[PDB]
Amino acid sequence: VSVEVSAEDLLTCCGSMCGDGCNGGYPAEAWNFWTRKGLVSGGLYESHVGCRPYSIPPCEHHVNGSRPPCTGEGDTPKCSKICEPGYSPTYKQDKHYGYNSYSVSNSEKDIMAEIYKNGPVEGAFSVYSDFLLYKSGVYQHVTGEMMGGHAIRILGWGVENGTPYWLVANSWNTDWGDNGFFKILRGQDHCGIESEVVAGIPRTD
Amino acid sequence: LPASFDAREQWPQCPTIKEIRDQGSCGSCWAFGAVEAISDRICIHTN
Repeated sequence: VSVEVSAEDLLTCCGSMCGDGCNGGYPAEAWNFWTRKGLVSGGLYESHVGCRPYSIPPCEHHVNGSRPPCTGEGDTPKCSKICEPGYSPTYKQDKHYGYNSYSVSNSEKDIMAEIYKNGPVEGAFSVYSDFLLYKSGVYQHVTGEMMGGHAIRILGWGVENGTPYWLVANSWNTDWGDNGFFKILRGQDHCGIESEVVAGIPRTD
Repeated sequence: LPASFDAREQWPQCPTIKEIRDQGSCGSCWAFGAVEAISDRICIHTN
């Protein structure tokens, strides 16, 4: 048994506590929303899966592809505390909450331990122009200019071509990168990947 | 700890761990990192 937890719901309903919608936020505040308010289900765009599916359509991020190009940002849709037609039960009763939420030390051993023990985390790293060209292998930043932080999902580690890496999921769809996943250098706090990691534990019954 | 780890392996009963989403043309990545890890952990920790 498994749930796709709604990005729509957290994007649109957290409010200023999480930052500014489609113009950026605070992932530690996002894990504290879930612990306080909870998060309902909701799928991928047009999926009609869950309470609140994601309403911003896909596009090509920096790749060629069939979809429309991505625009800067857009309009954060709004918080509707109701599910879609056809979904049952009610929004309130589709909430899932977290027991708790925490920072994980800037220590690859600590971060290997959290994942290992408890499953994937959220981190964030600085993106530089050379990133966007990521097709495969282990990512190491050589050139480019700085473009801000990118919050990701880190789901493992390994060694490739002698390079210790982190295995990360991006949100740029399946056609960017390594099928939308990537590897970035481990153990050096490369591009800040080890400094901004947060997680928490589900609340059970 | 092992020298390599892949959550997709360890927990192949939790489909979400292998799912890649789309943030579209919106700087929503903060929410994405969060809900995707949260979806994982709901199944990993599920009695």
